[PDB]
Amino acid sequence: GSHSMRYFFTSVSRPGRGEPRFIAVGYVDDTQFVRFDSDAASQRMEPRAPWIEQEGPEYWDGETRKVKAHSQTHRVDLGTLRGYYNQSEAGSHTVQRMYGCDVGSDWRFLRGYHQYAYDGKDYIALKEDLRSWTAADMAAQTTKHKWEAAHVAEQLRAYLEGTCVEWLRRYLENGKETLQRTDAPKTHMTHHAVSDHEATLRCWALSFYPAEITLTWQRDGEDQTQDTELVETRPAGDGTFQKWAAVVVPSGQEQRYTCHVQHEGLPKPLTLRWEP
Amino acid sequence: FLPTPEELGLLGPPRPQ
Amino acid sequence: IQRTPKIQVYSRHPAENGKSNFLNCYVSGFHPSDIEVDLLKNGERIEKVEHSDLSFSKDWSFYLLYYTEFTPTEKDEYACRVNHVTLSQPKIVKWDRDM
Ligand SMILES: [Mg+2]
Repeated sequence: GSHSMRYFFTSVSRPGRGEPRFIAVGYVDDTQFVRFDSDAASQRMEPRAPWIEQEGPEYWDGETRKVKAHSQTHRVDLGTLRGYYNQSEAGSHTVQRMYGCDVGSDWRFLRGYHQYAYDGKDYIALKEDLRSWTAADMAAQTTKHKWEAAHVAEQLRAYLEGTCVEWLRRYLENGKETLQRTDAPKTHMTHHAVSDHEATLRCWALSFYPAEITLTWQRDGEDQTQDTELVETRPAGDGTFQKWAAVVVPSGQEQRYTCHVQHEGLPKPLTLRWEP
Repeated sequence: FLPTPEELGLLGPPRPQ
Repeated sequence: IQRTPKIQVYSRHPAENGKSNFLNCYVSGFHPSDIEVDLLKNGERIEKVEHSDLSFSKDWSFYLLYYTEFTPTEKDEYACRVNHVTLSQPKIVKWDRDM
């Protein structure tokens, strides 16, 4: 998809110390825009991006009302699922639910998705046609039958194809400065001698947005798949991302090595070399 | 913009609204 | 059922001694969600460290960003200490400005 709106729900039981905790986070692409924490003092859906702050009190009262109802649902589901799996009231368990919609380059509906997990395992998922379900086991099959009889997929599909993409289009326009931006990576290479025989060459990509990026190392233009240390893309904390890739090279052979950076903000893939 | 609980599907037993 | 956290300790901007920056500890790929994360200055817990709202990846594994403002120097040591049910002992990852 070109753009996406996604919500992530987590409910965790803590039998020893009170009621379950529920966390909800909303994203547009790689940018978080809303949060709700059942443990927090506000008891309100809270803004986490400046462009969503423009929304009026009716929006915030509506999101607060809905998120409090989802909080209740997912905290209670823990007890329901514990019973479905014959589990004791002693242990801590997890409920996770993710869903959202993607739009194409034209900002028109492309896909919808919805998945539910219990204790980090798939439980039930909406299929890509937004009309049928996939149940993981015996217990999930009974949820599936219940949702089939109640025509849940019809309501979910109407939300994913309608409401979800209409509000995504609204956010993309209102938050265009933040959301429609491309921050090409700021790239550099560092050299760190390991010994008198070898040196580490580290190819950096900083301050980029969106998170999607490809860093590859080559020796004489041959991909160094096996010998590259590639770190997971990580958040900088300011709404941008970071990534690096490193290779250990024989001292004096640095010139044979090249790093290539591919990113949306780069008109062409970029070649980096060690410049002594 | 969030879906309502009935749009997502209620896994468990009915609870007072 | 159980997934061990991946840990990355780094700064928001390339470090320059005496210049204000942000110290980050990114924990990801873990399950269950309960985790203990501390940013350390000379082996001591930094207070008022902030963290991101709990979220998760396609495979259901959780991720969190812990961060605080810092001013790196030549001699001060920074680190991130993580404890999770999958670890027999807390894991300390030292901050290296080159990573
Ligand atoms: Mg609900």
